[PDB]
Formats: sequence, structure tokens, C-alpha cells
Amino acid sequence: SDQTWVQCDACLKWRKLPDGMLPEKWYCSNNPDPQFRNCEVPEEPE
Amino acid sequence: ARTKQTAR
Ligand SMILES: [Zn+2]
Repeated sequence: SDQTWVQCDACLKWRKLPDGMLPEKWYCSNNPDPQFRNCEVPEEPE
Repeated sequence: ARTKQTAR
């Protein structure tokens, strides 16, 4: 791979991050990708 | 943050 994923501490979904990227707690709202910046967006498959 | 790597 290797694709980095981070887990949102509010909704528990896993979100892809860019290679080479963090706060103790992370939330969808902090996503650099605006497409996955809301907890309502479904989790991407592996 | 909690992170994991998958083999893309
Ligand atoms: Zn979330």
C-alpha cells in the first residue's frame, strides 16, 4: 500500500488521509478533503 | 489520533 486511515472520534468512521500526515482527537470536520468533512458521509471501502 | 494503514 499503504493507505493511511484515521478514525473520527465522534462517528467512528474511518477516513482516508494523504500520505505523510495529527491531534490526539480527530474528527471528520478536520478532514483536508472537503468531500469527507461531515460525519454523515458514508465510510469509503478499503 | 487513531490511525491504521491498509495495503492499497
Ligand atoms: Zn465523523
